[PDB]
Amino acid sequence: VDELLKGELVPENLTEDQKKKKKEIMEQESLWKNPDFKGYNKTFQELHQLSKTFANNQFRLALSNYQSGVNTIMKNRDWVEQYRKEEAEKKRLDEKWYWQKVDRKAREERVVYREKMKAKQDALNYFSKAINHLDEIKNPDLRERPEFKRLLSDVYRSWIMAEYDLQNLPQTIPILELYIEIDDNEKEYPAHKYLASAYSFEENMIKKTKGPDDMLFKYRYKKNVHLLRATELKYGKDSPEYKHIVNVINRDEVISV
Amino acid sequence: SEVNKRLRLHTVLFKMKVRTLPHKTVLYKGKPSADGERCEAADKQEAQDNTCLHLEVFDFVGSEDGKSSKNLGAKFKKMELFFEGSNNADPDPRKEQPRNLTKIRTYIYQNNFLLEDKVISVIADVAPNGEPAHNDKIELFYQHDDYPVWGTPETPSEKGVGKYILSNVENTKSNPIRNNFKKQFYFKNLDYFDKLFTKIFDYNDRDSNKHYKKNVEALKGSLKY
Amino acid sequence: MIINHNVSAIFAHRTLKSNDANLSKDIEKLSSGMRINKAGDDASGLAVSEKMRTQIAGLRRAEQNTEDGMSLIQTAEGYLQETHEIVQRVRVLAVQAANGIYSEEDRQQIQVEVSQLVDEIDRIASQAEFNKMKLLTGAFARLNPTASMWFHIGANMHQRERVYIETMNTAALGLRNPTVLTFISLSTAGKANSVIGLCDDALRVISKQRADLGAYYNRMEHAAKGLMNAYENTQASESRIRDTDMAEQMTSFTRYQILTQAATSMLAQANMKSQSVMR
Repeated sequence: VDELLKGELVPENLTEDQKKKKKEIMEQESLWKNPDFKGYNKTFQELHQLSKTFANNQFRLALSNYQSGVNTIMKNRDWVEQYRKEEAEKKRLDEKWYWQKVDRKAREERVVYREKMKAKQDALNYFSKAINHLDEIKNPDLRERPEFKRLLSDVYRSWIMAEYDLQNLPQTIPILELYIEIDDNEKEYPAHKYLASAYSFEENMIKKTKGPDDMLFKYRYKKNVHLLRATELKYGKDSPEYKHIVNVINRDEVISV
Repeated sequence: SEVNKRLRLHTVLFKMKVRTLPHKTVLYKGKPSADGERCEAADKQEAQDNTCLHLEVFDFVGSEDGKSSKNLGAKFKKMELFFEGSNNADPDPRKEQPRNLTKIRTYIYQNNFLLEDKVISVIADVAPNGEPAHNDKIELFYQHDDYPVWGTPETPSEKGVGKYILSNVENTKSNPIRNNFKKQFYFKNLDYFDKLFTKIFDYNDRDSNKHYKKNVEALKGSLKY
Repeated sequence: MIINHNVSAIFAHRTLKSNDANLSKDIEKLSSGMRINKAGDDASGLAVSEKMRTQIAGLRRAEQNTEDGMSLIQTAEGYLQETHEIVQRVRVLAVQAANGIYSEEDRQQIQVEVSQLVDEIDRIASQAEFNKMKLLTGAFARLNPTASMWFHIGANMHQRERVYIETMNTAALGLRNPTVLTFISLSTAGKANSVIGLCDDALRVISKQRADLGAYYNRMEHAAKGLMNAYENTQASESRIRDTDMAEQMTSFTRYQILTQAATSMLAQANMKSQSVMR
């Protein structure tokens, strides 16, 4: 079942009394029709942020930004593949030594890396816009819909991957912790692997700057917990990988006999 | 016009698994709903029982001012195709002959949040193919701020208000409303959606070509050793 | 001879009454210095004179308005002078940081100054003011303004011109991401090299804004010179219609004063003439 097939958050169209109330509200609005009206007090107008129409518009804005970011990533991947093919297929009449081929390969790698970083930055901008658009849907019931959860999970995952590839590891921790609270996302081991790496980076940064011992212990414990969880989810409990990770964590952490 | 014939050539997409779509474009296959008003999305998008095509494109109020991110309002343009008779037993979408169009429904929506202005326009052609001139079976509906109610017929006493068939409009030299509508909107709208369907087909066939080329590259990669 | 009435005295008194009123009108023009003092002297001249007087006060005030506009333009251009030097300093620091002999620690020590420079750019953008109005924050931009700046540089209703000032903070200069708010870094040689280009783009944006303000200043200078020229010509036009000629008016005053003396002398003669036949 594709939750994004209709590209909408909630379908808006039953009680006879409700229909009568809607008709009377429409009749009242007809009398006071004034498109030039602007409310000095913003509260009553800001009540619109709890409606279905506002939520649908914001959902579609976020979907548009998310599609733009995914398009950036995929187009960059296609460009990299095509560029590698073209570089391999073109003639080199002045290339006769092995070190010249090594230099050419290094140049191609430099170009590819630069393009990849540029694409990641642009996609991250789009994903941040999508996150901001999704953050201002204030209806608790509409945030519980499957379509909202699917779009939020996709946007969070793409943002986390882009930000990790840009080497901003600590910034991904709050987003990952939000991500693993949606549906059964806690059962996906890649999230725990990302969390283990990010918490290891935080612990190393605390150690390098000689920061407080409390933060060092907290970061190390979080890293060990998420590493063990990622190991169990991918390889299973009481597996050789699980036993090895248990031994490593036991060595790493503080225990008392 | 003959574009109604062309709209029968988009029956190829019924058995074609659509994965690549244009930006802010929604497309799905389904069955007619109660009274045949709209298309209801089917759980399985590849079943032969599918008989309707739904194509939608949305935008945002204020995009011409560069203010789409301000959330000023919503708008979208969609139209739905309706066919009759079960689709063929074979599952291949590549070889598909045009089928008969039961009805063609077009839907224009716009809602300005700041101005509290909502406009909905609906066109329904219940006799698409069969006559080059079927004005008596073309329904036009205009609704502003949820008025008039949905499905309200037009009375000759109050002309221009409510759901009116196209034959109720005047087409004199003084006011060629029929001819102006047909020349300006309907032809361009049908052509735009036909070209969108063809573009979707082009992209989803380029997808398979790319898959074949990728397999060829993977196989060729083993010749280095 | 008739003694019941003195027709000669009546005529001499009628002549004296008329000339006395002419003397009073000459005193009004000499003491005030204006040719037209009351309605009835020159109604068309008074209406043209008072229309010109409104223009003269308007032109003088419009000249004052223009100089205040020049002050605002001059003030805004002064703030961008500090912003220009800071970006130049970042640009020289990026060339040094792009070299390969430095380590991560030396590049971090360069980034320590870069952070201060970025903060000072933001502070300049935030605190540049003229009469408590923020200038460089983006309020007076063209695309999405929150306000507009018009200078009323004429004496009449719609004689006003508009001035635009674009945003001049780190985000507007391309040195800070407008969506994530992370800014440029020099702590890596690769990053330092790409900062060099970013500083070049930032400098071009600052140079363009300064040229716009210099263009605004030059136009107001011409207008202020023209307004002064217009003021001189109008005041000369008003004086020629309204202001009395003292030398010419004194001649009229003397003539009427002597005429009063002659009429009084003859009136005393007309009163005595009646007594002749009483003998």
